[PDB]
Amino acid sequence: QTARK
Amino acid sequence: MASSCAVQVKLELGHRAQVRKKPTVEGFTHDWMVFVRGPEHSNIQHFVEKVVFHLHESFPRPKRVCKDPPYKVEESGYAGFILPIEVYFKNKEEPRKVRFDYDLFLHLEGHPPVNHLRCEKLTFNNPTEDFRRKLLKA
Repeated sequence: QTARK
Repeated sequence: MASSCAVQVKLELGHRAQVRKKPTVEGFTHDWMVFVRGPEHSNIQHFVEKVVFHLHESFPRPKRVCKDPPYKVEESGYAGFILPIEVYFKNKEEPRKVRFDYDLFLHLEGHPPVNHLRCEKLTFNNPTEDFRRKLLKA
């Protein structure tokens, strides 16, 4: 998964 | 009365997310789409007033309201996030709405696109005659 925010 | 009713409604929440061939001019890396629908092309508008998608505050105007199907939002972005979704019913009693916290996740480049589906069962015990009529047309 990509980074999150 | 001698009788009681329990009505069950199925919802499908889901999203697709794809790494763009070429980032947007802002550098956004992914295109995604999130949705709420009924299973197998069933009509949920009979009982749904609106679907509110609460996007991350980094998005301009993050409160996205869909009053008619399809109940969805298409966007470009760079990070995954929790997306609270409120489904409002054509009901005069409680519950007036239901909330799901939807995980809008993205996959890195070099991995297949995201195609996620989340099934939700709602149960309404002894709805009003009027709401029952709407629910049972769907």
